[PDB]
Amino acid sequence: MFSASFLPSILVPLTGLVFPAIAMALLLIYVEREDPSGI
Amino acid sequence: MFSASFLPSILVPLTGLVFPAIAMALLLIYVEREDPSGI
Amino acid sequence: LSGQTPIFGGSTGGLLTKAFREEKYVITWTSPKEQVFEMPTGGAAIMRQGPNKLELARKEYCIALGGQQLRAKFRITDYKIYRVYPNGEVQYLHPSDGVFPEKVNEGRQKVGYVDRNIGKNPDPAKLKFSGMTTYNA
Amino acid sequence: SHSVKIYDTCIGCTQCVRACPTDVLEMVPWDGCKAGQIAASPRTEDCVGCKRCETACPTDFLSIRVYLSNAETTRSMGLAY
Amino acid sequence: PSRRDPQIGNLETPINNSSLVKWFINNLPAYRPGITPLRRGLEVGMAHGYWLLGPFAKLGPLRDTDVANIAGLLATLGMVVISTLAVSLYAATDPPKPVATVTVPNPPDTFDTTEGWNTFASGFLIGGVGGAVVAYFILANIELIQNIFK
Amino acid sequence: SFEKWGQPGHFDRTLAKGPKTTTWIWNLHALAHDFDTHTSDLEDISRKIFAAHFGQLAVIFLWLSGMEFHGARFSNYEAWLSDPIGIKPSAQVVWPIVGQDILNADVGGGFHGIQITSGLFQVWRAAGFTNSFQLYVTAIGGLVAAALMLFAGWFHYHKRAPKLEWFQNAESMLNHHLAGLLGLGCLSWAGHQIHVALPVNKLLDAGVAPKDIPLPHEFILNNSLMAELYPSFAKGLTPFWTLNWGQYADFLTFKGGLNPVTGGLWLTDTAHHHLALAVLFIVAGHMYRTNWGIGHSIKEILENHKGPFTGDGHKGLYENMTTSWHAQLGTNLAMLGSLTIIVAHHMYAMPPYPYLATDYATALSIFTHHMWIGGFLIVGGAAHATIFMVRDYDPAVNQNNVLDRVIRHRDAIISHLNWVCMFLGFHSFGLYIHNDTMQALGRPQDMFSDTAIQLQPVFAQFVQNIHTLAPGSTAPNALEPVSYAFGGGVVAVGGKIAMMPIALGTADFMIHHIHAFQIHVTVLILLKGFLFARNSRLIPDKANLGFRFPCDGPGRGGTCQVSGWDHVFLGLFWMFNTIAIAVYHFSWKMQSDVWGTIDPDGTIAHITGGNFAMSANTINGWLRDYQWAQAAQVIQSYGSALSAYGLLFLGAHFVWAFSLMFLFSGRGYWQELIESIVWAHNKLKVAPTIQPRALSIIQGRAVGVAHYLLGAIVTIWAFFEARIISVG
Amino acid sequence: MSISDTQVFVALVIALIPGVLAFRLATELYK
Ligand SMILES: CC1=C(/C=C/C(C)=C/C=C/C(C)=C/C=C/C=C(C)/C=C/C=C(C)/C=C/C2=C(C)CCCC2(C)C)C(C)(C)CCC1
Ligand SMILES: CC1=C(C/C=C(\C)CCC[C@H](C)CCC[C@H](C)CCCC(C)C)C(=O)c2ccccc2C1=O
Ligand code: SF4
Ligand code: SF4
Repeated sequence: MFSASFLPSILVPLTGLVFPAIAMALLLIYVEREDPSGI
Repeated sequence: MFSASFLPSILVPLTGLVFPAIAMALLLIYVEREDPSGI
Repeated sequence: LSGQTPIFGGSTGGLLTKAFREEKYVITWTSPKEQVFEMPTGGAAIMRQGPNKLELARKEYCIALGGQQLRAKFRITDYKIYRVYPNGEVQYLHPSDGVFPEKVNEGRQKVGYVDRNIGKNPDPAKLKFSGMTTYNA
Repeated sequence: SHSVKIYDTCIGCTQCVRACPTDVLEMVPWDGCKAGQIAASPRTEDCVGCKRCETACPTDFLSIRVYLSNAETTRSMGLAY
Repeated sequence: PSRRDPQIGNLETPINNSSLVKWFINNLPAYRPGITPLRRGLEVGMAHGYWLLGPFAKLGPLRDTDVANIAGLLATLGMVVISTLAVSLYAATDPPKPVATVTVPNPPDTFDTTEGWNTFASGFLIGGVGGAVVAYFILANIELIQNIFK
Repeated sequence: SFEKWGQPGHFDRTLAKGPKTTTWIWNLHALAHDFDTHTSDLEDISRKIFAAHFGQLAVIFLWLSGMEFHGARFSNYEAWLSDPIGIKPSAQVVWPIVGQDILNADVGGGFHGIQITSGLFQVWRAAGFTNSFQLYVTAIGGLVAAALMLFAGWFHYHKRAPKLEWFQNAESMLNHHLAGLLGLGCLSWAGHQIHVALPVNKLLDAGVAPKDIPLPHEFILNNSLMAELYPSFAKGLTPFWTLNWGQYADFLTFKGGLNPVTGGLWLTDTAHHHLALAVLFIVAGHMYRTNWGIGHSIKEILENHKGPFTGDGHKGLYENMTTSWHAQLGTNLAMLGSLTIIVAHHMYAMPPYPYLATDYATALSIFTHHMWIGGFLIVGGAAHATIFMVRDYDPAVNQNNVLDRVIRHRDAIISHLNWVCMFLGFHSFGLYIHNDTMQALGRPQDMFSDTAIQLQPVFAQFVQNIHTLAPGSTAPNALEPVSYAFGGGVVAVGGKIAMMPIALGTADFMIHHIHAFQIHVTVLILLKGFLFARNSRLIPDKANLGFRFPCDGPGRGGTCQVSGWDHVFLGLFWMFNTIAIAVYHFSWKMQSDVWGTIDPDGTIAHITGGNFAMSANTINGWLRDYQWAQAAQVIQSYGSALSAYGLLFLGAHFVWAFSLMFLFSGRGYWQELIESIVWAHNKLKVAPTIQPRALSIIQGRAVGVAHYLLGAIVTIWAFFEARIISVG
Repeated sequence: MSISDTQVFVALVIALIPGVLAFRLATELYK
């Protein structure tokens, strides 16, 4: 490769998969919140 | 070694560790006892 | 007990869990003037008008303020102190003499005494296998 | 808490009652000397052990003493916590 | 603007009353409602036994020997055992002032009771063992990524 | 007019009556200067301070002129002139009687005496001093100026004393001092330098007949020899009239490094340095507002800087800085202390005098002296800060200010502080003793140096690196790096090192970290006394009662040592530890891998042999590999002509133990023993009328700590003095 | 030529200044 380290090998999956996962999970539980508070 | 058996191999840990353990546990529960009985 | 407290932002020398579950002390007095002053838990504040509720965890701070601060500087001599139980019971611990005189009354509390010279004093040399001390005559 | 001890040498200047910050003294009526009111300890339970009082007693062999006991508590130990 | 009185020994600094932090702290298994003390113990054991084996796995005196994996496993096993012992005896002597100091706006839960503590310790034991074995499995095949070689 | 001295207690009304007991003596030496404890007036105070300052300056002039005079009539300077290498300077010739006759410090040329180490001749190798008669005149001038300004103090106190508004013009104060004092003195000294210093320095390259070299009068109006060198220095060509300065590239240059023909740096850089500083802080010191209706209203600047976290900013701070004095005292003391220790930490990499790195005796003496003074007085700065807190404050002018905002949340600060101290403390020392055990346990692979478990301070290495290649780009008009410990070539002269790059491996880590550790705990103690000065969580009468008092009775258990200066007691113990191990570290490294001898290949054969990479990792090694070398001669370093000075290191231990005696013991015991001796004396009719009374516990604590410090510092200076004599 | 750990550096300059600055500029408008 080049003078950088492994990083481009494994830093895509978490951004590709797990961060979307928590994003949509938090989002869904957000769109059902009680009243009148919400985070 | 000598004419004795394994004993000096493993008889220190229980005296070293577990007997102090029960000692201090029993002691602590003793120093909090109710009234007027205590063992 | 008045719904008012001197002007004071805040600090970290406040109360603990021992305070609102074992005891609180209370002190009140009459300050028709509002003057900046100090407090024993660190920091300064400025008093309020008329009734002035200062609630605290110990006793000696109220005594120090009443003696060294209030009447020694600002001449206010009608502060009352109380001891608040964990449930709400209050004890008029002081003034046990009303006017804070510390020496005047027509009759006072009379129980016990010792008016005895010390050269002649009971000793463990004599008092043996008892539970008392030199407080005999 | 601790124990307090009174004697006869109280001249009655009453510098101790103005020194103790713990409200454990009062001048009860006496007759013997010109004092007519001798100091005593009605409220021992708030004793602190500072014994600033006898340092304020001017009498030769200062008239008050404090026998420093052993039955201490949160009050006698004086903790804000 | 203190919690209830500006003269109390507490401050409204934007680190102990920030909305982000309060949401992040409330939903932790120590406080998030709608669960049993059992699950609390299970999850805490899972987490801790899942991370508390590396700190001596390749760090122990057997660091570079060809066995140290199961060595660290046994070590953390004994560790979680004695931790459960400690918390259990604490429960055994627990009930002076049977409370916990409350600063979260609400009380945490009815988790504050002796037998509750005992059940919590049991679940802790189970989850800790579980986290231990699962971490040992993740770490077992050194080639876990070499087969992927990504 | 002499009817007035022998009336003691003239300043106090209480102790003026009579000496009842011995106590009356003690306080006599205790309240002779705090005249803030005499009245409420201030003009008198200020006048006293002025006169005292004048007296201190007078003794300054006296001692410096006398030291000169000794340097003129009893010092082998003018013989050491022609050779500063093969001769070791000396002074204070020994008086030939019984006891001091073998102590003739003969330093070649038959000159006996005492081989001194203070490097004044080094100044006298830069000032270009030929004959001792001019020096005689110099001492005469110093002493007459001393007497002159002393007379001036007498006059300005007894005849014409200044008024009160004369105090608080800090604006004109800063302007006058900053500009006139510093800039004019510095530029005058630079003018002296260029006219005389570098000329004779030139003339000290090859034996150019020093006394035969002309005198300054031969250069005041004689520009011919001044036109020999520096063609632009004909007169000056005076191109400053033409704004052109390119001609002056002769003397006013920028080299920045070691000059291997002087034992120090290139003096031209120092001259241009002084010029630049002079004009720079001249135009600086021209800042503040004064009598021409132009300038900063400085009491409004601090009003402006406030904000959300600030509260109300720096409002209301000048009443503190002018109405009270102890404040100024404390802050200036702290700043001076810090400045002094950086000076110490500074002048062993950039020697600013001739023959400094080549002279391996004066260096660490100067270093350690200044370093000790630094701490020894910054603690006093903190003490005066505390005394301000107890003496001067205000509940009114201190509402919510950046000052008050900490005294309200002190507990969090100090708790987190304690946290940090504990962390660093064992994180360092327990790690150390862990490695100790491992080495003693046949487990050497568990050590922590390069040959074992790793840790490397990359930050220092990278900063030193980015310092190495500085010139050219960051410093285009610059020739060599600023020093040679960061990077460059190993600069030297003879078989004797001047400066080589210093290596930071593994052992640096824990050393610097325990430095930080002790500094943290020191701050902890001092700041703790600072905040908890007026009111504690148990004692709400501290400021209501004082700051110098022993205790408050056996209430709450014990309460002894609850004042503040006992806090500074503990603090001074700790700073003793700090500076002691600091000087240990410095001396050992700069004798282990910086200093030694040299071969024709530049081969630096250091004194010890790089012992840190070998033993400065375990405790038992630290005693072995340091004090074995630091004493193995002092045992036998006596017993001949230039050895007879049996040093009082053998003697200091006694004062140390006698010290610790005072600490551990109460006083009532001594009082009763005193009463028994009094009984006996009274039986034999010799009872002293003035009834002796034992020391007060604070007095005893003070004398104990004093003797402790004295013994320790005497011991250590004896140590490394003899150690350098074994190599210098 | 090309670069080194200095790229971990330029990564480090992010996630404090731009990261939480943008975080605040987002959460200002009351989700
Ligand atoms: C550190 C130290 C030291 C030292 C010190 C010093 C070194 C100082 C310096 C000082 C200086 C160095 C000073 C100087 C000064 C100067 C000045 C200040 C000047 C001024 C000037 C002027 C003022 C001018 C005038 C004029 C003239 C002359 C002519 C005409 C014009 C006119 C008028 C302008 C000692 C050892 C002691 C001690 C220890 C420490
Ligand atoms: C010894 C001692 C005394 C006794 C010391 C007293 C009573 C001082 C008496 C005055 C001294 C003895 C005069 C000093 C005499 C000169 C020092 C001259 C003698 C020569 C010597 C230098 C050899 C105390 O009173 C005391 C109090 C509190 C804590 C510790 C101690 C303590 O350690
Ligand atoms: S004990 Fe002292 S203060 Fe109290 S009445 Fe007697 S003399 Fe007065
Ligand atoms: S210590 Fe002395 S002053 Fe304090 S309460 Fe007891 S008797 Fe009174």
